[PDB]
Amino acid sequence: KSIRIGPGQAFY
Amino acid sequence: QVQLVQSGAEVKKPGASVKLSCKASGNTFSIYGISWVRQAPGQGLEWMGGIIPPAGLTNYVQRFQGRVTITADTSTTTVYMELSSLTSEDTAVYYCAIRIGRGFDYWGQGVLVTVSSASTKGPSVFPLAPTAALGCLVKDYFPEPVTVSWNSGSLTSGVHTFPAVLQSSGLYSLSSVVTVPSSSLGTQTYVCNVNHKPSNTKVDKRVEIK
Amino acid sequence: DIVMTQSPLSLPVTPGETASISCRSSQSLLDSEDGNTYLEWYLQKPGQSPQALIYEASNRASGVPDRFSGSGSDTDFTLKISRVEAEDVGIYYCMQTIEYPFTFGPGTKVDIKRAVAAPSVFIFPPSEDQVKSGTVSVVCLLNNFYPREASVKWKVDGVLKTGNSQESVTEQDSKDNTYSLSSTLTLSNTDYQSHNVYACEVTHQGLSSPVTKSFNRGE
Repeated sequence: KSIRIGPGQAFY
Repeated sequence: QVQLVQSGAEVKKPGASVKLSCKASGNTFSIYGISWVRQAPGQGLEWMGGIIPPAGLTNYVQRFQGRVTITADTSTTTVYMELSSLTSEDTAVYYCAIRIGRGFDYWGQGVLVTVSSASTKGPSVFPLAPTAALGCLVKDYFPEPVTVSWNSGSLTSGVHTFPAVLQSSGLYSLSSVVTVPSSSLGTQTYVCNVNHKPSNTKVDKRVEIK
Repeated sequence: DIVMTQSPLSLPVTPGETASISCRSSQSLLDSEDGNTYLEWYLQKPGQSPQALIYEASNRASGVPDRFSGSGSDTDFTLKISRVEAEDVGIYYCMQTIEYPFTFGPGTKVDIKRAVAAPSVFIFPPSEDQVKSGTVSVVCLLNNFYPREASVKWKVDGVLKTGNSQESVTEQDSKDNTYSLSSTLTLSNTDYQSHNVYACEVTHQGLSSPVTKSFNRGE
């Protein structure tokens, strides 16, 4: 499950 | 899961800088971001900026004209916010909050930063003399906060202590009031106990019918 | 840059009924690539830090009971609270995270709706000890009233005095769901001694006509 911290800042 | 613990209250003169900290503990996340959010007395929430330490990324708000710098110490798992060129308008409670894939899931307890040219000053305490009402006026102190109790804390029913107001003089003022059975006046004594820790003040004042 | 608005400003709810508050964004909060809508809701109880309620428009944060729900389009959002209880009193904020800078709505205040209750009004003259200081305060207390809206006018020898008073109001008290309010008039002592009758006039929905409490200086 990928992790979205902010706008344009999503991580595997 | 996570607990965020913030540094203690700060009092600064205009033009000075202040550095706040936010230490994270509890569970560990490989990816997270920490933001700072401020709230001026009686006002709404304002996002100030954030950092994503694992990625080396930061985001700031233009309005603050580069006066905010956010840094992280990986070793101590602590995040800092430094705010420069302070003015009276930066007086506020500052929160840190963490994002780990949802929203701001966890928040710090807040830290009051007071920016003023005023000097530390203990309050004057005046009786407000008279169901009957009576109270104490706690006036001309700096900075926040004061504490007020009645009859050494044994009188709590019917007590209201108002939030302080900032006077145009730069000093704070508040009243604490209590309502009591009219027949009990003169059969009972009423004393307000005022503490102002920043000025090492402790004052008791008896409140009587004149 | 994205402007967030909320409605209403204040929302009284009777115990066990449903609160519905709205939020509007000036732009779509839909991320059409990952398919989520980045709208969050937060509660700040009186004197506490904000706490998470909703994320991605309709998902509940951990520990949030199912009587809180989020819904909406991509621009117009609704937070629904069923079975409202005293612990739900506070300010609710929406916040967008589709774009930097993150922006908050102005907050909607929820309180517990009870029957209208008129204030008990009290006026206090300055103490002899304050008179010696050269500056005096006259305090008007409005005690235990509902709803929060109330107005205070100061009169000196019957004439309206504006410009030198400040007010302060309590949060809603959980014991009787009421508010209290103080109004403080600050004067030089030389001014204070130059007049005689000091009065505060109180207007509130619970009062059929404005109530005035007064004293005569020295009496």
